[PDB]
Amino acid sequence: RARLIRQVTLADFCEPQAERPGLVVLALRHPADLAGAAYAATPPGKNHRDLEEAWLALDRASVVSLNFLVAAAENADDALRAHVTTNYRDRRTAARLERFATVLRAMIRSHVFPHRALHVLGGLLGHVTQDRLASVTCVARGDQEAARTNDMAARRSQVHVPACALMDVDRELRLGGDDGLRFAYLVFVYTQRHRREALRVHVAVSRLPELGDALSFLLAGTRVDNAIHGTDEADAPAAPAAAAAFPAYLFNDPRSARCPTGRLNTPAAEALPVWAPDMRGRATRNSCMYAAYVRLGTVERVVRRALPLAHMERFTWDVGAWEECFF
Amino acid sequence: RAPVTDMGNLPQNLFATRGAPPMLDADADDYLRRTVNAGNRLAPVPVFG
Amino acid sequence: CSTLSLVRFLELGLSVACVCTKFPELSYVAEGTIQFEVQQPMIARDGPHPADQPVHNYMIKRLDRRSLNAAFSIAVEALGLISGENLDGTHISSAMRLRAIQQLARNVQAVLDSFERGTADQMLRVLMEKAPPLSLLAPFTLYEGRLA
Amino acid sequence: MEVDIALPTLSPGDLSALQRCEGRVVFLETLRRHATLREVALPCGGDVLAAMAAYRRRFAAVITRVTPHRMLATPLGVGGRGQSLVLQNTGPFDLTNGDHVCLVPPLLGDECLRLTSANLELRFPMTLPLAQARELTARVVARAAETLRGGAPARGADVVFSNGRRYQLPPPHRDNAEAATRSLVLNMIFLLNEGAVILLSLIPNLLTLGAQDGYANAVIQLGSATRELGQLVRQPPPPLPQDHARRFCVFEALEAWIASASRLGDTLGTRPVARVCIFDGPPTVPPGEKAAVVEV
Amino acid sequence: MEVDIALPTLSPGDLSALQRCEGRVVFLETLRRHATLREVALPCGGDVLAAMAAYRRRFAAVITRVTPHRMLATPLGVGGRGQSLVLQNTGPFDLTNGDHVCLVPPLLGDECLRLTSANLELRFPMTLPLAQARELTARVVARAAETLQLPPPHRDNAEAATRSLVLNMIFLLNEGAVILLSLIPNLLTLGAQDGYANAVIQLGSATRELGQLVRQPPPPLPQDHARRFCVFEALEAWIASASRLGDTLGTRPVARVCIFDGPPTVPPGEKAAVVEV
Amino acid sequence: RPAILPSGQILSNIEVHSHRALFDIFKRFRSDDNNLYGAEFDALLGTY
Amino acid sequence: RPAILPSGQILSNIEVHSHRALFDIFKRFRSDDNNLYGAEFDALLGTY
Amino acid sequence: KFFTPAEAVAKSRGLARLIADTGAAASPTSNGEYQFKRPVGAGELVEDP
Repeated sequence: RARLIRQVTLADFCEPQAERPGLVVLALRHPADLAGAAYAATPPGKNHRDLEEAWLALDRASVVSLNFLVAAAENADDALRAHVTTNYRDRRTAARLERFATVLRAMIRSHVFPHRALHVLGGLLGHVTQDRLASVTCVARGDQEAARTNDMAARRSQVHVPACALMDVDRELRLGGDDGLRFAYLVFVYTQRHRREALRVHVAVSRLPELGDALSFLLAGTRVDNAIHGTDEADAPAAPAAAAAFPAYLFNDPRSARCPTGRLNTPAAEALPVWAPDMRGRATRNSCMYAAYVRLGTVERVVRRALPLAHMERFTWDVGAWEECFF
Repeated sequence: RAPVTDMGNLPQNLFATRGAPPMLDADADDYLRRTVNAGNRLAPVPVFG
Repeated sequence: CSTLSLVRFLELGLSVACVCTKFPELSYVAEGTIQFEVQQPMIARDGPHPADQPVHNYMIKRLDRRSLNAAFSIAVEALGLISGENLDGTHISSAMRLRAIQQLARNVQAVLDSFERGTADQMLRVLMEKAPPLSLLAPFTLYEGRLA
Repeated sequence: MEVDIALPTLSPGDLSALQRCEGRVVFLETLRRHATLREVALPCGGDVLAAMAAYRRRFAAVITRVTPHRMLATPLGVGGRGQSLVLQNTGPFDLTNGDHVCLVPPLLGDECLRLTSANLELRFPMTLPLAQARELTARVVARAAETLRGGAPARGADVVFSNGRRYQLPPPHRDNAEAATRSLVLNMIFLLNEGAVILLSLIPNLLTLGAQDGYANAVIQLGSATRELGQLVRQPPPPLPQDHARRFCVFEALEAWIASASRLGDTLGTRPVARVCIFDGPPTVPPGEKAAVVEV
Repeated sequence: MEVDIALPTLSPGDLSALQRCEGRVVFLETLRRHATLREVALPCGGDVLAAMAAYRRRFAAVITRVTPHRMLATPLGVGGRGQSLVLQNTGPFDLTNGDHVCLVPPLLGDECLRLTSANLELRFPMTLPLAQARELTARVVARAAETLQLPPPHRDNAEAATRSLVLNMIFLLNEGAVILLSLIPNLLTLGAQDGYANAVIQLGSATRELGQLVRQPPPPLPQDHARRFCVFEALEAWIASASRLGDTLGTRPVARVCIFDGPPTVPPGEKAAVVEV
Repeated sequence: RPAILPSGQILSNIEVHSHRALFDIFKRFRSDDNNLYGAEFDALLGTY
Repeated sequence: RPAILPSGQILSNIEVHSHRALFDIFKRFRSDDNNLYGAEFDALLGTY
Repeated sequence: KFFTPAEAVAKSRGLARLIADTGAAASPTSNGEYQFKRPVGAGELVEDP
């Protein structure tokens, strides 16, 4: 059998009566520490309190359904926007979606990436709701349909993913392979251009155990235009001094100036060559971050069928750790 | 039964709110906040959010 | 050691408030409804006022669903004694088995009784949610048929 | 696969203290159905690097119920279907629902049972969520490093948040933080510097490219296909005859660096050992209080 | 799940040799329930670097039974972490209890159950403990970096290894990393008053050769040295990288050895229980 | 909620997936889908 | 440690957590804790 | 609740509805040491003519 999680929370982001069971839910970090870590994490030149403001503009609430998050990104098919807007019961919902979009766009600008703010839980199956207070329940290991929903029309369930975001890889990369058991990865796509940036979401399945080079080639344009426009707003100095050239000719020189060990002080250390490695404004790793992914589980089949959707087949929940994709 | 609430006095303090444009001179606003919070109850606690 | 006073709902005086029926298929039922039809009387008033015809109306009502839940645990090394996987073919372990069985029995009698006070509380909870205050009802039923 | 530990009877009073640690983890040696308490013991004042390296050659196991006769443990590595189990959180800050825990030695000020009747000590490693641990290690190391160069000894920003409350990161001199962590900061800073030096020696003109148009272009070309700007690594000068007292073969140094870096990266944990799946309880477990967990 | 490998008709000269391969691992490509033997097969030995790069792109499988018609298998890790199975060791160093094992392509070749009737050959990878597999990968990748019991590289894929290595190294250089780079002499002087401090530094250290040859000036204060602090960020980045540098060149440790009764150390050529990770 | 008892048998034996044009809705499950079992219903409970 | 055969029943129930002051030791566990089922004794085997 | 007509915007199906609304309203105030806006989750019953 499978193991479950129950987390009482607010009905703002995931609204378990509006959707039917079988869709992945995410856990949202407490925003206080995000706002704090920004103060030290936003790069030079940029704003260092804009995430504070972006959060304050959206006023515990802990979960967020992927069905909701995918809408508040660049990539989305407007049918799903219309569904989320007109099918969610809740007041003021479209405004909240707009504010959440602004929040995530601030998150990437402040170099505190949302993948460090959204751990992933399993697919919800049950809920009891008071007035604007819910208690969702999702699987955590094992296969989905080992559960037992209190619908009584369909005791078991499946896993539903918005087909607008599901990006297949193998048939995409043309591996010539034959569909057997394939993994499932939820991937994020960052893009960094100051005041003009966005986030793209996808759900990727393939046989590839190690994404790496696969995404590095899949998202080539993103990495390209992100490495060059990413260092912007950082004052780089003038042309680098010739002293910056780290001297290599001097390693296996038999005759060269040398220093007795333990005497880097005032005594005759002057004749040593000077070398000033000075790196101020070049592309750091967080500057070239473009994607992040995390393993979800294993899958048999994907069929498309209805608002467009994508029913999984024998999903086995096995959540992994996050991963960076910068090189 | 006996009133579950007190019936005494507790003046509200609006400096625990938002939505008001602060005055131009920052010294004036800091002086107003430092004089209104002169032992007045409940208004500030300097912890964010 | 203390005993536990049981309470039977229908033994109380409150039971006359609600008619209760067992319905072992309620989990299957979606939105269920009950109907109403009523025929008001009329008097043939003499005069220029248009003599009103006998009025008819048709009214229904929608069910509301609630639940009740209580939970009780059991000890891990008590499980090995109830089942026997941790039982030894000795003379002590029988005493521990008797003690664990007694504990589980007392506990389950406690919880299985809680559903009586549960309903006796739910009845007051719902009966208090509809009843308007008498101050605002005694004169209202005195101005009937005139609120036009 | 549940092991029991013989317990050399100590005393009253102390046995209560041993009963209080009914949730922590202990590192066995081999999977045998018997073991003596003298075996699972470490001098609670010890080197953090060596302890973190030894945590790999052992098996984790949590202390279930204890009795004056013996105490029962349950290993975490091997297992059937990954059954549930209870765990006493003992880190400095709480851990939420639905995340991964990691086992690190008591990096900050230490707590250790002192069983004065049996004359042995115990160390119970901290239980940290993944990212917070990977960042706390860097925090303590960076503070020690800033201290090393005798610069500004304080910046008022050695603090870590977790679910609102601000944590203080106790002062780094309490038990032996100036001695039981020196090994770690040395072994990390040194390797970092060595990697940087090797890279710069293989590509001498890296830091003399365009401040914004050359370095970025080189990195993007390197990440992309095989252009590589020719042998971007210029041919290093030819070495000495390996008896001259100043021989330096760069490639063997790169080899040693790869090996040492891999080894250091593996002896740091950061591979989850469990995952909190609490259910029917307060969704946020504070320090010192037990929390339902399923092994990974 | 139990992968089923079907067999063609075999001569008794090699069926009995295949029977002896009851605890070795093979590499499928897709996880269908059925698969023919011809599919799961690798060419004769060549380019240990390329092969080691190929093990990453496929998930392993260990075999258990060999019948005159049918040969079972078990997909190593796709959803399980405690499926205790047995696999025999074929690496030179004897692996002891406690430590993990990693799959490494074979050296010198010569390990090929060359089947003539079926006209194919298999190369089962050897199994080494982690501590030595890391070192072997280090040696091979360094040798590949040299070309701008030992087979020579091929200059077509060695560049890919060099690329991965140089990327993982380049992204260590940070405006905080220079601050650390500034105290090399302050580190050497510390590696003199004590013994352990000197012990942690190697002999051909490739840094002591620098701290005694070049002086560097005080570092330039970075932009906004009041709001943020850089050394912490550089160190966190380096931890994140080094935690995943070993696998990106070799292969993650696939299983750890646990034995309940037998003698601790198991010699080469002898089966030993295991649990996967 | 499929049919309970059929009225008349069928005689033609033909691949049906290739002929989905003639039909209005057409659903093919693989083998013993766990969905065709649960039965929910609506109800009216007494009339006054 | 717990009792085996109760002697006298209690006629009147009351909230116990209110009147902690009347009692000298006080232990209130949620439901079926782990200590109750420990039968671990110790005694001298022989004397001489 | 004296200057906000958004509640009065809600039409009255009949005087009986407004009657029934009294005596069953939800409490807007908290139950702490002060009178704070209450977290809308828990709620409770309160009458106010």
